[PDB]
Amino acid sequence: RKQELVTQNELLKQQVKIFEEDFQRERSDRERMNEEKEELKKQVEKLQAQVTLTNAQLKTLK
Amino acid sequence: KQELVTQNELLKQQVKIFEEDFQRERSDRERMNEEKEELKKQVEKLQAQVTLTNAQLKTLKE
Amino acid sequence: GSGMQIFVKTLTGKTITLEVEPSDTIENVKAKIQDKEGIPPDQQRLIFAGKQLEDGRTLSDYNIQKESTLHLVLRLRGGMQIFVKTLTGKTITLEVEPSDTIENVKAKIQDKEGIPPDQQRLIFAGKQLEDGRTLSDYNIQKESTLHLVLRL
Repeated sequence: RKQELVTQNELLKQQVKIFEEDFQRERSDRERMNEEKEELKKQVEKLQAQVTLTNAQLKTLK
Repeated sequence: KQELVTQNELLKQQVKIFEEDFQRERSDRERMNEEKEELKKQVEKLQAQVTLTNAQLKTLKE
Repeated sequence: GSGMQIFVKTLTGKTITLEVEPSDTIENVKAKIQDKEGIPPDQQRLIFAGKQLEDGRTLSDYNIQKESTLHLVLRLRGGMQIFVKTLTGKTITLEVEPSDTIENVKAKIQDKEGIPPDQQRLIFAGKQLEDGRTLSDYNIQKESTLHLVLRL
């Protein structure tokens, strides 16, 4: 059990690499989703300013 | 070998930890999505609302 | 015939053989694996003689001869993931690819959540998803959201 332990080693080094790759891809996905959510917040403001802009335009009818 | 046994469970230890850190960001996206859906609803009511108040600005101006 | 047998073993010791050719590209051999043990090519890297193999390369390119053992490492994820919200309030996360039938989706919701596909109904954009069509068919791509409703 030593060429075994070596052959198992070499492949086990290869796995740690893969799971790093996939962890960092998952990270970059969440960060992308985070900025996606951050710009839907932007839209909410865009569409809130518009309404009270419209609401202040029509309210002045006294 | 003894070096290899210590070497290999260290690598298995990394594999496991990276697998867990994968789920970290994975379930993090799951919360991010529900956060984005909660906001996609929130955009649409305003999207209609701006037209609601625009259709009662032009008519209201006459 | 230029055919030849080949072994490709997992990291756990679950070993599998395939009938392949020197002609075959590496992506082809990955496609062949998916066919026997449903394992998408975006979830597998192949190693021979301590070298990662490029998808679009032959066995001749890497000089793999008759009955050469090759090493298969599994990935934690693939290219494409989609979300599924239930009515009780939870989102699960699925590892998918565009060419999966709606059947294949419910199959791995049964694996994740334990609800038989017989009782699962899936909705995207207000439409009831028919079993034999793909994700491509409904224009379902990455990070999209489906809704899960049980009936019958």
